[PDB]
Amino acid sequence: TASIAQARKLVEQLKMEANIDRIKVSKAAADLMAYCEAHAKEDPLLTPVPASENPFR
Amino acid sequence: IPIQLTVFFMIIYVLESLTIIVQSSLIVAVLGREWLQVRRLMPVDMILISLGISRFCLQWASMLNNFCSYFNLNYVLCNLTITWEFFNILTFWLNSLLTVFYCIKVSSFTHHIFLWLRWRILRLFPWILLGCLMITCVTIIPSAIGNYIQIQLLTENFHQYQFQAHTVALVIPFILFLASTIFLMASLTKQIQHHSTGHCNPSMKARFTALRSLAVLFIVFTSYFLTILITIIGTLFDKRCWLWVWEAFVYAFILMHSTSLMLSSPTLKRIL
Amino acid sequence: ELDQLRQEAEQLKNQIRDARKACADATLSQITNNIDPVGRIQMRTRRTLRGHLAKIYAMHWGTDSRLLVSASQDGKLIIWDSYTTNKVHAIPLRSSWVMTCAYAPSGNYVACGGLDNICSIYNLKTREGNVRVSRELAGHTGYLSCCRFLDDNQIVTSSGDTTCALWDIETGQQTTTFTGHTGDVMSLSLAPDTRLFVSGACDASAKLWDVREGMCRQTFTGHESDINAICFFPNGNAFATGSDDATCRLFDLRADQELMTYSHDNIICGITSVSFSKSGRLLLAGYDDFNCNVWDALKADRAGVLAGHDNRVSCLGVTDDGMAVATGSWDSFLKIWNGSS
Amino acid sequence: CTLSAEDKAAVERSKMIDRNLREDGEKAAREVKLLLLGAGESGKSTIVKQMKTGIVETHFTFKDLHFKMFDVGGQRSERKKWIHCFEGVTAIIFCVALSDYDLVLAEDEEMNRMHESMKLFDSICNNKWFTDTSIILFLNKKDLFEEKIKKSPLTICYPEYAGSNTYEEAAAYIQCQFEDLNKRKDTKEIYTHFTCATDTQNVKFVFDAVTDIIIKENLKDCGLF
Amino acid sequence: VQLVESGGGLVQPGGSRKLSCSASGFAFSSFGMHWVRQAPEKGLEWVAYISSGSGTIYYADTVKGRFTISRDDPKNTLFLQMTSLRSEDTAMYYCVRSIYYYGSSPFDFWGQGTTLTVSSSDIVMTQATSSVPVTPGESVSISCRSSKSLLHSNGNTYLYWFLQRPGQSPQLLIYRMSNLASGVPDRFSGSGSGTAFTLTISRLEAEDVGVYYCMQHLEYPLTFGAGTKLEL
Ligand SMILES: OCc1ccccc1O[C@@H]1O[C@H](CO)[C@@H](O)[C@H](O)[C@H]1O
Repeated sequence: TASIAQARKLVEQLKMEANIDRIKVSKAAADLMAYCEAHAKEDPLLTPVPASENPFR
Repeated sequence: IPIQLTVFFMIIYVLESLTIIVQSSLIVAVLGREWLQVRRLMPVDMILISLGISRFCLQWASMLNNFCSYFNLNYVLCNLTITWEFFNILTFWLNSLLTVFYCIKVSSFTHHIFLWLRWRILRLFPWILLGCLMITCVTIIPSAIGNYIQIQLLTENFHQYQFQAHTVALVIPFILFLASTIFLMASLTKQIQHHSTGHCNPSMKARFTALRSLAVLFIVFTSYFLTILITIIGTLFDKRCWLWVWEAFVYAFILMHSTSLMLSSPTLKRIL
Repeated sequence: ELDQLRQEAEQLKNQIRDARKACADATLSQITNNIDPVGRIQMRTRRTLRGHLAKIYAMHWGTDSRLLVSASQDGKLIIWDSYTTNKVHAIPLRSSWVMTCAYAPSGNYVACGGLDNICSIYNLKTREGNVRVSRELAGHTGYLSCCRFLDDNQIVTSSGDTTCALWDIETGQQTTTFTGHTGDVMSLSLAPDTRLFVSGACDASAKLWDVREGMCRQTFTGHESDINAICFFPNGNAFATGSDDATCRLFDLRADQELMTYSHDNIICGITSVSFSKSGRLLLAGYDDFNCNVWDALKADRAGVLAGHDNRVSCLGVTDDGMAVATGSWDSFLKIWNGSS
Repeated sequence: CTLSAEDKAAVERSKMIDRNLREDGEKAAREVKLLLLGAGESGKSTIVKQMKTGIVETHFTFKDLHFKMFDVGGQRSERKKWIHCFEGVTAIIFCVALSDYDLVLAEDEEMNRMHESMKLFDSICNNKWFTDTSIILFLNKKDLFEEKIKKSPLTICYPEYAGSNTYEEAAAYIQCQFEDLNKRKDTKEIYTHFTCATDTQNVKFVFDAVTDIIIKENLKDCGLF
Repeated sequence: VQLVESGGGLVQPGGSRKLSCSASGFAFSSFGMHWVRQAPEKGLEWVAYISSGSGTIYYADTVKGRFTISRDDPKNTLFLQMTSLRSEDTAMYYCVRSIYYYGSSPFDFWGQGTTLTVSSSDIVMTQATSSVPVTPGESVSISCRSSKSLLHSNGNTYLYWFLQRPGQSPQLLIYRMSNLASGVPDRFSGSGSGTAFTLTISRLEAEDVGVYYCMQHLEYPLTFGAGTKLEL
């Protein structure tokens, strides 16, 4: 029953994976882009920083 | 001596010169790029770049001596025989150091002092280059006083003293190189004679290419040494008449050496 | 009874795939076709923290963005002062083979693990001046790939045992064993929420796992090849995965569909580490091309390269304030990169 | 300057730490690293005994050469992913369970032990990292191969096997078969020496092989290659 | 952890001696070490410092040349040879350990100390009060005044605070005048305006009685303040 057993756990995991209320991709993508631009100004990796303020320079 | 042979051999020598210049300039550019990339390179690569700048100095000295001794245009400061002699001694010492590096790195010596010295040599290798430069300066110092004296006489005896100074100064590094190359060839051959059992597909092949590279290096640089020794003597030859043919001969040797060390540059093959 | 379970399971896979297709009302490419691209982003090697005499695999950043833990095969975990290149500590690992390193948020402890199937937790702040291995916690039957701290008492370790475990440091036993990945996990990025974490398995898939309850909430089927790196988007609602399939896929949790894929035609070589900047607009990832092609999370076009290593970029970390990125490569040279102005 | 007593002593500590690292490298560089690979069916766990779970270290020295062998069979991962840790070794010592041609895998008996070993040597002799990292084959169980060779031929696993079933011939045939996976015969080498339980010359062969490889890399870095 | 020293006792004037400092319970070889001088009823004074491995050896100008300080690392001992003593040196020498990396706490552990009796430019650290009446539960702040600003361009100001329990070795309270030590109650704190500094105490139980001392550490002529004696 080992194959039947592992099938049972896989089926249970999939059944759990069935019962979540997903959200259309547009809304979550808009949330991600809003978060991207919200901290865009305070992100030295993307936007420049003063040379003095740079702790590495 | 015809004019046609003169211009033909001069053209041969200028093509040799431009090939030398472009080869060492390529090594300079690629090595500068590698430095700006990592600034961490194995000792032989910087031996190669130091030898490239040495080739620059020697070749530029040979250009200036050649045109100012054939055309004789403003023979006041173009007699930079001191510069060529000093940098020939420097390149001789660099090549002896190259063979010393070959002898220490390749050989399977496992003596504790030998191993510690080998590492500290790897770490202090730029300072070893600086020490070689200091040896070159100290060795040209007798040559420097000899040329100062021969200028004072201008403005046998001291000429023979300068002869002996230059001779010994550039024969010592050649003796070092010859000893190192002889030992390396002996080690390669003696391990070849019993490495047949331990498989041979690239093992014997790479040992054979190492022996071949050592053979070409020894032939080219040793023959360059005999060439410069003959021109040290000078009297038996005639630098006046057979000038361009001699310069083409010498720097065909230097061309061969530069291209051999270009093909034997691990940075270039890795980068290319 | 295997056949009926397999058939019904296929039925639920078809249903969830139909849901995946239905939720995708508009792809992210359409949304980001109108955004302003950042442009050519160039960062120079501010410091090459040389001194690590062997192959560097893992690096991590302290929570002040000043202390670095770099782990290599010389049996060494070096703690570097990033602003001054000074070596704060030199921990002598017990097993020279290492895959992962971590820095406790409080800075008191460092995690270190590898092919030894153990994770060594070293206590930096001791009354004696040496760093002692506070806890050698073991139990995984398989090599460790990533270690991440939670609260200096629980540590999340991903193992080749097709598992990820939540270890209690004080007790020294695994509280929860997240299981369900078909292949081994080579990636782990704890969420900022410290309640969930994503495992990048070599089953060509990624999975969310909440740390308390224990079961996977979302599974993501992605790359054809195996996933080798992971990071968490700062908002905690998304994550990004890279693989030998040279594709960087950003997923978001509320929409299980692969939100975006960054990959160019000329890219073939695999990915080893993937991280994020603070704004989430960059996905600096270390490829096999001996460089760190950065990708925009949204417009899906390359924005810059961080070449300068002569081998694999093994570990790509980012500062907690988003001030610098570290590119610990197999070149034996940790490198700090900070954008100019 | 702009360096206080605190920072100055910090730099002194950094220098002391770097000195300790280089002193550790003093001992580290003198030891060469070998990876013991091969199917865990047999052969892998006997040459370690002949050299005198977690990653098993094997520190053994021969004539000033300190080898660190790494036994990995306890890693328990079918797909080979930790292999990039060992990229940088100088000898992949592969053990071939040569005598097991009459034996198949206990799980999925339709799969043969020899074919599994061939797939392993094809994956590791042509791996994307183990390109020039030379490989030493020890075709283990040569005594059992000699005993069993007249009883069972190689036709069971080898559809193309032909010739005589004598020990000296069949051993060479299988040796050539295993070396046939060498895509390139110039960057790396597949050394070969059939071993038995009582073979006390294996350490000699591994030392000679690693000596050849070290001389090889020394020649390459010197540019004479 | 223990740092018991030796030597001391009576010395005839113009004589010599050799202090031995025994170190146990910590990695000595990674710990720099200083000496501190305590005159019989005066305040502390810095004597000499040796880094790990004896790379840098610093002395006080009042003792330069006459003294020599060394560390026997394998035996974890600190030796101090006393050449040509004088009336200025009858004191109570203490043996302090210090470590130096980012986030370290120098002058963390102080030894018991040994006293010696002999028969018959730098930053100024001034504690004007030197005597404050206190009652338990009260919050008291002590100000130490520096000749110059103790703040470096690296963002740290290098002021240390120590508590000398009556008849006890000094105990670290705060290092960099902002980082509480290890094993110290949270009531202690410190804050200062670059050149004048205040160590604040929320409550003062009997454990907190003693003499408080302030210390500069930017330049190697380390100078102790006069401190403040605690009166109940
Ligand atoms: O002329 C005097 C001399 C003595 C010993 C060694 C070199 C010398 O001269 C050198 O000879 C070279 C021959 O190719 C020329 O190329 C150099 O320019 C010249 O300086």
